[PDB]
Amino acid sequence: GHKKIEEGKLVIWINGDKGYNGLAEVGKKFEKDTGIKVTVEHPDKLEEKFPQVAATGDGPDIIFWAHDRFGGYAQSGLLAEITPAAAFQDKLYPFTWDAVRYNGKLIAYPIAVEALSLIYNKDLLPNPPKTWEEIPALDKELKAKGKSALMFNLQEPYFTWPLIAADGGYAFKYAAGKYDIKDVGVDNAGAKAGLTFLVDLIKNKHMNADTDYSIAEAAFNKGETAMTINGPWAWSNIDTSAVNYGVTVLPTFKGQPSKPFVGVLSAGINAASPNKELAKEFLENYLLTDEGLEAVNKDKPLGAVALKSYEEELAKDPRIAATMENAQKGEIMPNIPQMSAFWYAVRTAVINAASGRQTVDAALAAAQTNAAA
Ligand SMILES: OC[C@H]1O[C@H](O[C@H]2[C@H](O)[C@@H](O)[C@@H](O)O[C@@H]2CO)[C@H](O)[C@@H](O)[C@@H]1O
Ligand SMILES: [Cu+2]
Repeated sequence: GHKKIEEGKLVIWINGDKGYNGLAEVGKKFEKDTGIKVTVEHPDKLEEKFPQVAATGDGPDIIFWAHDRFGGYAQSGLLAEITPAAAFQDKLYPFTWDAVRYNGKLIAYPIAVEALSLIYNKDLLPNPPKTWEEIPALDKELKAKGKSALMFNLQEPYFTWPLIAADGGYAFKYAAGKYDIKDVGVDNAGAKAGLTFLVDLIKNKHMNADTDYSIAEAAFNKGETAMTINGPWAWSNIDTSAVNYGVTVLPTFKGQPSKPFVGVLSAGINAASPNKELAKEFLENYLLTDEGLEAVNKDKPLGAVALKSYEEELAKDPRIAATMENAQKGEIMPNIPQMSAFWYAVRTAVINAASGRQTVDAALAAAQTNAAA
């Protein structure tokens, strides 16, 4: 890594929860056809490392993340403008392009639409609950049989946001077709109700504040818990397990739907890459094809891909129908540079409230001020 970005090869960064072995296979096909070697890496804290190394002219040729970080990368000067032809643009849904547009420029290729769904064990729970409010009662009932109702990652605000946003929580107000960076909705009554409900689930021992991705995945996949909250990428490991699972609508809170933040998995080209044409060729002609997306989706499901041709095939899968039904109830993440600060603030708020180190009201009051920074 001592020679900066090397000309005549492609280095790709993608998060470890994604289908990197699939993407590697698309890499191999590219190498066979072009002679250009493609390396797929999955470094820890990818989304934090990229801006550090990209600024010095290092790091990958291509970076994969949800669109929410890309505005920051672009504002920081780390992303090449992408120049897809109208012919190519027509192959992907316009709303996916909308997610990767910053100051009227396209700054990434959209790949797939992700939203959290309720995942339930059909053998333990033939009828999943429609409301958050009925989960304590269900937990009391399952705890008698040595089970629990619900376990999900409490360490990442992505997973708790849906409950927080349900009764009127929001990140940045979309007003007059723009995001108001002065109008943050993390310390409003809805957000407070939402987080208070979550902290109560913990106080009444229906959930544990320390529960992370691994613990929740293990618990559900061993059939110790009736329900989890997760994204398409998680289905592969549940398939391999004994569990007969359904993916369905998230529970309502105070009779309003859970509002998951919708992410578009996106591929940006490092502004310092000397391999931009090769990156464009790889993403347009190899990855964003039925065969390309199929290779990745076979490893770990992408959700609802941006490519119309392949989306029409996958749309018939009720898991993806449920993904899109959840997506339609939530709102697409902003890509504005402030999202990084917002996420850091909400992360701290939820951990501090869940651990009991701070009150919900104080935790969220602090987050609100910190988000505008
Ligand atoms: O939790 C804050 C985190 O939320 C999102 O990250 C998700 C990501 O979108 C999913 O595709 C998957 O990788 O899991 C992540 C949750 O750990 C935001 O995109 C990210 O910026 C933010 O830090
Ligand atoms: Cu080196």
